[PDB]
Amino acid sequence: NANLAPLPPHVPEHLVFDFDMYNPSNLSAGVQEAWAVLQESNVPDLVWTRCNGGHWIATRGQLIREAYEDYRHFSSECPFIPREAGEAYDFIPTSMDPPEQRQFRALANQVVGMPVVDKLENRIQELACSLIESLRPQGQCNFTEDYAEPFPIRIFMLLAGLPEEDIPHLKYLTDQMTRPDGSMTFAEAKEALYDYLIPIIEQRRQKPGTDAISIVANGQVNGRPITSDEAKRMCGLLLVGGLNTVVNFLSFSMEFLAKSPEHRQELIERPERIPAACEELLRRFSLVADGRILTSDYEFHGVQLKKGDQILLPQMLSGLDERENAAPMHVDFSRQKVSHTTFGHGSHLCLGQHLARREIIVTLKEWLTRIPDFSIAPGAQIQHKSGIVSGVQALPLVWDPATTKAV
Ligand code: HEM
Ligand SMILES: CC1(C)[C@@H]2CC[C@@]1(C)C(=O)C2
Ligand SMILES: [K+]
Ligand SMILES: [K+]
Repeated sequence: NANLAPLPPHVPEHLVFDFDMYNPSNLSAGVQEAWAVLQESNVPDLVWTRCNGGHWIATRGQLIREAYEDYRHFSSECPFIPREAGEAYDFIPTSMDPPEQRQFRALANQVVGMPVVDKLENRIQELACSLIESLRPQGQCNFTEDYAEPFPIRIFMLLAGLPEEDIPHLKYLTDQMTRPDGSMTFAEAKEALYDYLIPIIEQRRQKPGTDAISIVANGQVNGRPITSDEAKRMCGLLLVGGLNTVVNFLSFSMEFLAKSPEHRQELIERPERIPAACEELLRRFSLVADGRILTSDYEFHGVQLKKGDQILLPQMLSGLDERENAAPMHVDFSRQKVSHTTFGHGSHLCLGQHLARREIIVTLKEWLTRIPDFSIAPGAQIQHKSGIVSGVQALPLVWDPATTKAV
């Protein structure tokens, strides 16, 4: 096939597995299911795909975790596939490895961490309730556009102090960086995101507000003032994380709940399990997959990796690995040890995970409280899209208003 890059001389031909992270062959079975083909009986722990320019792929949690811990060998400098995207990628602190990464990560943690999450509580609460109540009597909705997107995105735009009317443009840009439809390269999308931020950053460095952008823009990096460029590279990252992650995860979770009344009933009858349900769904419907670049030749698990080689370390796969969780594809809200790397692993552990869990848990209880019974619109063939961050194309839900209830 013309879509396969010539196998480099150092890569064993028996380790070739032409997986396409942007269009996996088994996609129709579900995106997680599609990626899980990498964990079928005769697939090695580490394979090489000739797709998207050619790159390694760690298929088991053990290797994924090990690689994310070894930043000296596996650098975040070029974290995205294809290589061109990885090279243009300069977001802070994600494109940096410790020790340099730390001073910036600390600043980022200050704008989206637990303390700020605690502060957004009521607003997150209020927004969830207002959106769901308005949908309730209608007995129908396009979940992705009617909740998954507006709920977490409006919260983020609130935190960032940006007008909601800017969401369409920003959402399109961040979409192109994770699930490219082809109308824009990662570099072009990045250039546009930065173009958007530049004047906003300059404005808030002059007239500081209390929003996340102002805090970053006027912040300090281990004692010294952050620069305009640094603030741009950090804010750009925050925007990408805030407009694509929780948005897509909510859809995977709700699609599942819509197709399984028994689980819904479990959460209805016993709402104290929602948090545990949240973690299990985070494991089962994990959706992120970025990676690293080899800093030098290095033998990893019996495989000769060469400097410059890119290796995809799918955060999504660790928790689906049967060597981490028995019956991985089964959703068990009572699962004893929910093992996963959904929020990453190592020095780059998701800073917005606390905000994400809050948004997910609030969604689960507030939705189930008002719309206990709902299903996927009859005949609907739900479609997933694969990428750095996988998602659900559309999720038409239906329900009988009579079975609902105001709160
Ligand atoms: C379902 C929700 C989310 C998932 C699954 C998720 C997942 C991840 C993953 C896997 C990484 C590590 C990437 C790497 O190691 O290269 C990461 C990093 C990060 N996430 Fe999230 N994330 C979520 C929500 C959020 C939200 C809402 C924000 C808020 C803006 C956010 C902010 C960040 C930041 C700033 C980093 C970079 C930290 C660093 O590089 O040191 N995330 N996230
Ligand atoms: C892989 C990610 C989820 C993480 C936050 C946004 C994202 C797409 C990045 O570029 C780093
Ligand atoms: K070879
Ligand atoms: K780079």
